[PDB]
Amino acid sequence: VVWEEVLIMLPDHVSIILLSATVPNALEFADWIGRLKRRQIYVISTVTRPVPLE
Amino acid sequence: KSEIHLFLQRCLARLRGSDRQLPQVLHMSELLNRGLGVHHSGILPILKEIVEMLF
Amino acid sequence: QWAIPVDATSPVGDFYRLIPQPAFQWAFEPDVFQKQAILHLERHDSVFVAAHTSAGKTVVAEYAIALAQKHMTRTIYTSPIKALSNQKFRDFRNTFGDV
Amino acid sequence: AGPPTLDPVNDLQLKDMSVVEGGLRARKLEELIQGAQCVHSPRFPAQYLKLRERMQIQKEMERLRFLLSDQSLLLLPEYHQRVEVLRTLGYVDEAGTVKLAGRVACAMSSHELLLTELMFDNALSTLRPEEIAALLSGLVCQSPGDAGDQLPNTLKQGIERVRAVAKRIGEVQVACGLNQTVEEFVGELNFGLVEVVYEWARGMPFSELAGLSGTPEGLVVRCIQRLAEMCRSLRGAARLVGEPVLGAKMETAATLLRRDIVFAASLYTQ
Amino acid sequence: RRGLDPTGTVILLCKGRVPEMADLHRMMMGKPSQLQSQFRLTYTMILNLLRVDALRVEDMMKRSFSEFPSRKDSKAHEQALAELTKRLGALEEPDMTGQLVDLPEYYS
Amino acid sequence: MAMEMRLPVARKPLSERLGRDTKKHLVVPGDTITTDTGFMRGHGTYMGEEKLIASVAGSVERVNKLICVKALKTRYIGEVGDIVVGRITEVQQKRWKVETNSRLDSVLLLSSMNLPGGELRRRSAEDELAMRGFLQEGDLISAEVQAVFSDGAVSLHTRSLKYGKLGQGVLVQVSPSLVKRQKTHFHDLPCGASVILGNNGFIWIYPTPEHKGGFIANLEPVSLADREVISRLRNCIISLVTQRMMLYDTSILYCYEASLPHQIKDILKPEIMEEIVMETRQRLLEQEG
Repeated sequence: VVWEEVLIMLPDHVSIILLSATVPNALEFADWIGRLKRRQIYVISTVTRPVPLE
Repeated sequence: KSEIHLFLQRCLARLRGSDRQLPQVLHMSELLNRGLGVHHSGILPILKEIVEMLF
Repeated sequence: QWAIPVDATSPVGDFYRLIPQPAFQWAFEPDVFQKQAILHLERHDSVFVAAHTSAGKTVVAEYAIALAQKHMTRTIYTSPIKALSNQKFRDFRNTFGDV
Repeated sequence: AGPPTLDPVNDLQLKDMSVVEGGLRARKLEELIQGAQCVHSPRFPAQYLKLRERMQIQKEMERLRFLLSDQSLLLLPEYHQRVEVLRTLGYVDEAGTVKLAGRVACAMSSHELLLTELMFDNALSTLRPEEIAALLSGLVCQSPGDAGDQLPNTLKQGIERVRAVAKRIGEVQVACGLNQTVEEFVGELNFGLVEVVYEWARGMPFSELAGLSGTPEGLVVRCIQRLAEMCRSLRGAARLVGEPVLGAKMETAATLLRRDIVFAASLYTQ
Repeated sequence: RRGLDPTGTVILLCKGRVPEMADLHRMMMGKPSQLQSQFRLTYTMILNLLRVDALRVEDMMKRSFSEFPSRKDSKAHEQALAELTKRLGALEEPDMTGQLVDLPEYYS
Repeated sequence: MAMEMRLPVARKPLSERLGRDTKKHLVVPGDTITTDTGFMRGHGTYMGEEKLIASVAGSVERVNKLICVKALKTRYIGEVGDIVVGRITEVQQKRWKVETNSRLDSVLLLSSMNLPGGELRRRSAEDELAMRGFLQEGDLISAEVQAVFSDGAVSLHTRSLKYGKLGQGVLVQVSPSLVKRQKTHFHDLPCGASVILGNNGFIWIYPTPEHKGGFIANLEPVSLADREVISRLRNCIISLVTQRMMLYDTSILYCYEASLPHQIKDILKPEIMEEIVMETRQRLLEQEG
């Protein structure tokens, strides 16, 4: 609840840059953020993590 | 071990003598001498950041 | 729509042809996604990142941090754990400025 | 007209009150329909269809208004039940107006309910600073609780004059629409770090403090810096009320708590 | 690190009994949990929003993420409401007089 | 024009016109209030030798351990999250000084102000030169108290959209004890004007802002039909405030409607106020009761 209260109460003059770690349903979380604020967001994701580990 | 004893010498010796010799700090710096370290939120913060400094 | 997933290869065709003036240089080479985010961040855009390596995502974070002192503004870094909260402070203390 | 249908009540032995009542209602409705008038007239089906269509239209618009309505919220009944508990206690009076007792709780940090009633109900404000600095530790000590029988005779009394307030807020908590038990409300309060913080505030060296106390000395300093914030916040309440008898012993506790090991923090502070 | 090691290893150490592999595969090989919401109410939120008056607790309730799967299509909801209300006026009143007096009761 | 010059009339005491008996507890300084085992002193009282002694005239009000005396004439005392109205009396290097009928002056910090531009561009020392230019001496603002200092001083902030420098209108100052506590001190009365009920006793009356911070001047003539409404509300507010009346939305609305039959110029007489206040009193009696 801590993150949500800040995100709703946070004003519209700040450009947030969220940095998660491969969250599956990130294509609508930023949709909700981009709809709560009159602002446009972009989503970037990658594959093939380096330094492979077993 | 000389590097450990000099970094710890400039780290720990910045406070009063009564606080300088306590069971937690001697019992952790002793195991640090051998190259070990225990890290959890139940230890002093000044002793907390010493371990990650050495790591 | 408010949500645009940029393709992993489509947007980037060049990186140094645009942004004629320099930026926060890195000793190593920047990856495609770091330059992809840097291109958008210059336009004061909102960026979401989903990757695996930890410090790889921090490149755009310190890009924004270095960009603030050229704008005289302030930035807030949130770390929901005590060990990581001070490591970034230590990393950026000797690196530059005041944190 | 239909083969003999099995009785929902007697044949299958479904002795449910709703089933029997619905069956009796169904038979009564069939009997009343047999004496209907509109079936006979010239255009019963067409106007019946028109009425049906109008009823579906009516149902759809009212369903859409309910969808775009405030009553659709999930926890709104819980919010009302959390407001009535804040109104039975004299904090809010009527429809969004806050009393004086409801403004003291706003300017606090934690446990507003249990701490403001302690502020009003005089059970701590007539004690010395080095003692009241110990009872307030039971809120934020965050440790298992086992007291000591060697403590002063007033402490074995000083602990239940706040547990009575716990057994005074729990009753209004449970019977207001909330689903939080009265007993588990009192389970939050524990007094593990009650004696150690006493000699700690009294001015006893830490070397034997750690030795005698049965807990690692990593959470003691954090409990201390949690206690000092609420003691720093009670001054604003004593000033708001205008009762410097407690606002003086809180200042004495605040100056009696600040040591130098607490502020050590990190290496490259300055 | 970003290439600053040859490889890396994550050893699992079981010391008491076999680890019931059917959940090992459930944890190791499996997509992360969906980003749910745990919005909840406390006395602190209400007390803080009561003294100052610029928002409301209902506004924070509706603008949260737990209500997103319902209010994501609100504008279409009142648009459909308006269209359906407009369609009400196009229906002539069904006859309720004569021997069709029992028509609404018959419908019920 | 006749220049009426009347003669003083003796006042009728005891408020015999209606007749009521108080059930409260009244004290005067020096009186010994209840002296039971354990009690806490409030504002208006002090302690001597095992005695709670009242120190100001008023009525005792207790909420379950607390003996205090509420005086009937005081100055404004600041509280967190309180709507106030004030005037700039000093412009300093890094602050303003605002007078709000308090025991001291109130400080409006430069750090808390919606500067011209109304967005995120920059904040540095270049603004400090022109800060003393727009919020000059003798201007009106409407802000909200931020925090309480250590000597009874109040710091007030303007971090919203409804707060900031005010424009045209009239100001009426009354005692800060006739305003009823509520949750909406901003009003848009359906008469042709608006009002701000400052908790410090400052009442600001201005016309409705047509459609839809001091950025707009709007120093153009105001229509005739708006002044008569402002003058009517000014006189009605004076009338209710004079005898006893506590000010809020319904009392002013009730009195405004009752003032239509006769002219705005002729309501200054001792009796026309009485015949209007009593009518509003009975309308409140037949509505609430």
